[PDB]
Amino acid sequence: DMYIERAGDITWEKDAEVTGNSPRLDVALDESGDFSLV
Amino acid sequence: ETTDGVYRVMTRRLLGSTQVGVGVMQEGVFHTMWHVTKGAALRSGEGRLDPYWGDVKQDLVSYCGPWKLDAAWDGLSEVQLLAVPPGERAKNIQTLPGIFKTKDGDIGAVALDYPAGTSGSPILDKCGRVIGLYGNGVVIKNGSYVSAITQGKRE
Ligand SMILES: O=C(NCC1CCOCC1)[C@H](Nc1ccc2c(c1)CNC2)c1cc(Cl)cc2[nH]ncc12
Repeated sequence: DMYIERAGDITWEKDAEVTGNSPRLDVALDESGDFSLV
Repeated sequence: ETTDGVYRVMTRRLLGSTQVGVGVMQEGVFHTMWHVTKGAALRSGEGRLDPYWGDVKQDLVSYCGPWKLDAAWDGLSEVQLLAVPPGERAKNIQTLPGIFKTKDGDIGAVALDYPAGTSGSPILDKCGRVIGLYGNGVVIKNGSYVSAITQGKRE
């Protein structure tokens, strides 16, 4: 059986770790909800 | 517990207590990714959550009521992933999304590498609104994971 525990509030925190890139990818979504690169 | 906020999705079927995913409780409705729960009922303390809506292709599922998240990424602003990693405290990571160009239109993409058990973590806009859920995406050349910004439809 599965269960849930609270992890926190949903708010935007100022001065948070700013990391990550913005790639532009060509992808395909199949019938099983799976993405794959084109 | 029907309290608004982000939640951990846990299981006791595997070794010890394993985190399989994450979800959002808003307006008495629990939202997560289909691949996390497979549509199975959830336990919330003494209480229980039954599924209400789901779609394998959209990889989404809502519990106790219809999908409630209607905010969308504006295509310009930086967003924040509220990542809840297994065994770790919830953490806000600010990023500028990329794009998933598909045959049916474009959708935002967050390029943040996190363990599988973090699938279902909300992506937020500057007003603190949930614009989508992280955890359905693809692995690219350098082995880095790029998730889509998965959002459902609100009636
Ligand atoms: O988005 C994902 N991509 C993996 C493949 C899942 C199926 O083929 C294409 C990519 C992972 N979740 C997932 C697992 C099964 C299914 C779905 C999504 C939706 N369909 C079924 C995941 C999510 C996260 Cl947060 C960190 C991760 N690291 N490695 C994997 C992975």
